[PDB]
Amino acid sequence: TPAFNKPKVELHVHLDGAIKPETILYFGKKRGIALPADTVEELRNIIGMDKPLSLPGFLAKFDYYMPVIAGCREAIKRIAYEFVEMKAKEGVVYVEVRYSPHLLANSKVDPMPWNQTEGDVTPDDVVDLVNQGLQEGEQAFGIKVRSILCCMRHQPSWSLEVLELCKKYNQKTVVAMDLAGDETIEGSSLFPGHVEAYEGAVKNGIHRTVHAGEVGSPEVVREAVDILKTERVGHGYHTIEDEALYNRLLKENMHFEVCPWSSYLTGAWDPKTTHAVVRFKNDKANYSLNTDDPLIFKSTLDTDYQMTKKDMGFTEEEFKRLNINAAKSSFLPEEEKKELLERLYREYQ
Repeated sequence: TPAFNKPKVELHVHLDGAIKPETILYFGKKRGIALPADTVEELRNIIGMDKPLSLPGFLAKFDYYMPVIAGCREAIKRIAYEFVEMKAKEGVVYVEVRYSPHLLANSKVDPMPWNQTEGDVTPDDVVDLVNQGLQEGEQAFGIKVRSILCCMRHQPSWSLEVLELCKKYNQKTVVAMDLAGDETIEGSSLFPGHVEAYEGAVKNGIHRTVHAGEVGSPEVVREAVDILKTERVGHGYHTIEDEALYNRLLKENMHFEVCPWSSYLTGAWDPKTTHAVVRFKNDKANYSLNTDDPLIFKSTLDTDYQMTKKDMGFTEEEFKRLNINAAKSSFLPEEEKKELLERLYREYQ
């Protein structure tokens, strides 16, 4: 019995953290690349988490399977296709899915991720391949899907390139740039490559989101906002530890991309305290609900809606409010955005 059985908008979910175990197993066998398990079940149970870990334990889960997807054209297009399939079944009508094109390439990329052999798949290739899969997904499942390209905190040397890729594939299907990875890499918001890329983004009207305040202090949110010029903050739970900053962002109508279930398993929320999102609901904050990494968190959007309903008092009305807010905060050009709001309102009747 699903918590919100109506159209939803998702703004924060990683393609490489939302792949079917079956597809991972398939490509592991086909390529003859090692996996940590040999059946869907056990794969799902070693890759997945049912208990909170630390951030290093969380990120480590990717090492398990990334090697079988990365460098593989067929897999890249396929996981993007299958991404749309999964979400359409979740009752999502618009979603922005994000990934690092560099992390799936095996050519013209340095350092070489996952220790791959030089192949022929460039980070440009990657974007194209995800575009094709998502576009095919749309044609097949009938929901709207856009992509966001992630800068990686530890790798500021890839950032200007991520910006070129958002420019080259603008709206087809790239709508924005993100900054993801290890948030506690001290002073990393200020690495010249990220700073320069975000400045390049502001100048070219390339939309901007920034992972901040998931585990970082509110300072890291402040940097995202005042230095990187972000339009949305990924996570941002810790923003409320700074009354002034928080209240500033409320008034500017900052968007917080909230991942309830995720925040629990990454240990980014201490379960013994009120979730930050409860404060967001009570303050009429602008935020969305997101699965983040459904493969690793063994979840779908419902997990998150179920969570906030059973545990945080969320009502049909608030679910409605927040998806309308997510629509308005989406990175869709003005006309498509009006169409989305138009469809939500008709379907919330």
